[PDB]
Amino acid sequence: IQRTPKIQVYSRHPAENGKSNFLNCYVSGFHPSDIEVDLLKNGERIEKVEHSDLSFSKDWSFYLLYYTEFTPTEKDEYACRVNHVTLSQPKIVKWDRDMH
Amino acid sequence: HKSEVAHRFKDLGEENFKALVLIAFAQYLQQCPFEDHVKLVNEVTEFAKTCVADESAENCDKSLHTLFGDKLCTVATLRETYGEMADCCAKQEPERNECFLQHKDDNPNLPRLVRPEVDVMCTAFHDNEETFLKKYLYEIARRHPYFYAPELLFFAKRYKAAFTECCQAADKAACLLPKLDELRDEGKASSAKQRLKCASLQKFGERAFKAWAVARLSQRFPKAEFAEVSKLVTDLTKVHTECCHGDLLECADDRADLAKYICENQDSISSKLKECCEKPLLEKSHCIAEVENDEMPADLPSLAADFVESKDVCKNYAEAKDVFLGMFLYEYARRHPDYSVVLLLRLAKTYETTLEKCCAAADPHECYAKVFDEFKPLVEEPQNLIKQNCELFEQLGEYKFQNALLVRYTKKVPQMSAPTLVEVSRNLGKVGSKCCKHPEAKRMPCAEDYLSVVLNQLCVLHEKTPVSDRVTKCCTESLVNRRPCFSALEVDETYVPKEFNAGTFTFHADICTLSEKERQIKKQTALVELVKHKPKATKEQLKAAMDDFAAFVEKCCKADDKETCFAEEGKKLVAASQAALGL
Amino acid sequence: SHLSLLYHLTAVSSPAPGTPAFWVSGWLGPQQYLSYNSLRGEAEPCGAWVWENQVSWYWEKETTDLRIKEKLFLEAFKALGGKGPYTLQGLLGCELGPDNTSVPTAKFALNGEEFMNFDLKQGTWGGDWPEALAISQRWQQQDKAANKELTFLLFSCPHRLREHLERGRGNLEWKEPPSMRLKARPSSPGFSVLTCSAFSFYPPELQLRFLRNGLAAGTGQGDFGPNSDGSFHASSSLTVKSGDEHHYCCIVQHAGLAQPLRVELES
Repeated sequence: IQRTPKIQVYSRHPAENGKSNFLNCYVSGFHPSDIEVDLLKNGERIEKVEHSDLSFSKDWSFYLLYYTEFTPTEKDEYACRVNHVTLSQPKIVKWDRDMH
Repeated sequence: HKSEVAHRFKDLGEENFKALVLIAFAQYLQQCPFEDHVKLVNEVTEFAKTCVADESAENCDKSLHTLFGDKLCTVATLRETYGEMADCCAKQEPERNECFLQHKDDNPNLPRLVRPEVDVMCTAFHDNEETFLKKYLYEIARRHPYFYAPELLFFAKRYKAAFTECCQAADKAACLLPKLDELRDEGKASSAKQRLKCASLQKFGERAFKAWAVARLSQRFPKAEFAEVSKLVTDLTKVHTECCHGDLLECADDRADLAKYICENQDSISSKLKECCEKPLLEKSHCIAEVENDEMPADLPSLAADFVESKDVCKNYAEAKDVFLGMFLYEYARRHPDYSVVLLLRLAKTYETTLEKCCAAADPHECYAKVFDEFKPLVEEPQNLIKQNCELFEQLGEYKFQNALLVRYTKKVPQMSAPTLVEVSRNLGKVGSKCCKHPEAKRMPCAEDYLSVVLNQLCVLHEKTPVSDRVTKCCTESLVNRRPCFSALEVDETYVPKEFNAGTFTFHADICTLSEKERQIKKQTALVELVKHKPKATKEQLKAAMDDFAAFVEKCCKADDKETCFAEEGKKLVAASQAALGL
Repeated sequence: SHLSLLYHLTAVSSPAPGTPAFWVSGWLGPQQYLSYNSLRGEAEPCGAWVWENQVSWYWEKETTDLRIKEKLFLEAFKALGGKGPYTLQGLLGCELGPDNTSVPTAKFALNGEEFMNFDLKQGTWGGDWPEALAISQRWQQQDKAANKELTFLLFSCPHRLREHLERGRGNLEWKEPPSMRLKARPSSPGFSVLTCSAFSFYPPELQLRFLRNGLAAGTGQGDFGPNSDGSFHASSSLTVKSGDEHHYCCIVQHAGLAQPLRVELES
């Protein structure tokens, strides 16, 4: 079977301008497990990202947490970009600063 | 005898019979509760009594392992509780017995033994003396599944005597706790030595064990002729083969016959035995095993005459190679009672290797004329090792000495887990207080002897769940070269280091509440983890990173929001640790 | 409620180079305690479980058992041929119960669909597809495989689970209350969206609700996800009319709070 990823973007702690923090890109509910995830700062790929182990839910769909250390500022825009066999083109979700 | 169970019950008496059967059950089925074992033991013993009354009665002819295995498998078929022991119960003898022996757990995960208050112990003793002593046998036996069973009977007799006397004393704890502490220490030593005897016999064979026994008895009985040593060694090999195979009733019976043989032949063995041989049975056997060495013959020739110079050296060797090497070990050992036996065995192995090569050669006498020179380095390497380690020990003290050995063994065996490495380093570090305090001259024999049992304990556990090929090689190649083999291990460059990540140091607030023996294990665990991130790290790099760790802990355990401090500071410690290690 | 030790196993028939053909994550309830993959070949503790006061050979035993499962999972692809790619997953584990009981789980899925289980009463793998038949036979025909699975599920899993309850109580009873924020932004003309956000909390059970005038205004639409350390994030959003934002507050229930906490809009 094939399953399309869900993508959420949120910070680990409440963001404050100029304060170090972590930004998460949580990708879930997908199958097969091959997946490509980049975190972006003003449209540019962030190198220093890590991820938790690829794991899976009771319905056997996979999930994956990507995250990166970041220091948000008023002007900076962050995003998560995901490609998967189920998608025509990469899907970009923007960090919404806790305002959905 | 048409009934082995009747034979052993008769030879041993009911009290020792029942105690040995309880030991046997507790050692085979270590997770089984005390009350279940007492029930089975009592059933077995009543049955035994019907065979004594009538050796022809039903099932009285069956083998001990058939009877005892059958009893155990009334409860051990439950895989939920007994694991693979349920598969042993699927087999028949003799396969069943070997399967139980393979599954004896050298690392049972059993509750620490916390002594109750003396008044409480004395009340339990008084309220039900037999049950109290059975619990003692059961708890020791199940934690030490190779404890030498007939000696455990004597521990129990001393344990009973300590309670009998001290529970009626004015200061009960000051009479009792010293006695219990001496027995506990003696028991740990006895257990470790027996585990190595059983490993030698089971993994290396009777020749290896006999070499050990010849050397050791020759030190203790240097005036005995070689033929008498050889006879005692044959006797003693059967006793320990039987105990290590789970044949505990036979082991105890044969040990009693050996003690009587010795006491009836003192003039052929040693002049130090008179008092031992006047004690009752268990004290007698114990006393014989501990007695001091006889004085060696006043004027012994050099070994050169018979093993170097004589013209028939290769002649005698080739017609009875192990007898000739045995006499070499007997002659060398009786002249050197202060040597460690394992070193003596390395000398005999070197000698053997030299005769194997040279007696094929053109002129043997010239090929092996300097063989005794090869012994000088074999003595020197161990002495330098223990000198270095005792200096380090006296500079560093106990905890930091352990930490240095922890780093050394993580570098050697990074495939082991932190808990394993911590425990290995703790056991190795006790060599510090056990041996470095002795006179200079006794330090190296003490250490070779103690390290042999520590490494063997590591080896018997590694064999069941192996993780380093280098450990497997050191454990299986040759028993007598184990300690040098482990010493030679350099940092393992095949180990792929752990990578640092944002979660490498993830802690919760629970660590701020611990006893700093608990905090010590956290620090030790951290030291293992740092080495695993850079196996070649230096002492200075490690000290810098551990100082960071300690400041991180102090910072966050004072904080108003502790979990948040730990979330925010963990990744900072990761960055500082990487730098400290040079990445 | 009920504590579970569950292993999530995955194998793929055509891994990208330098990615593992087989990998395992082990979970104590919602916490990942264990990681294993076929490139490194050792089981390792995760997170705070690195510091667990654990016994010697615990981890070496986890490693030993998972190497055996690795080999089985990769053999399964040989018993299929077909063409692929294949993904084979297994959920293996234990859950503790009333009178000192343990209830095991042993399910497998192929290309995302459950297709096989291990029957503990029979000691066999089975399922009804042809792929289940092929794989279950290949494993059944492997000397001692079914026997080790019986021990893994009926004995080792519950004993591991009980070990961690004893020795890892600090980790299992961790409590971290959420840090809370309530924010608004315009949506369509005439509407605003109110978002109540819960940051970095443990355990994962948490309820968010909106109030007005002291009375239920609605749950809003919620979402939920992990942070890297096994704490969690949650938010819920409610659509309200423009100009009404300040009439609403958010209430959060969580085990880390002595009582429900009311959360007010920030400007």
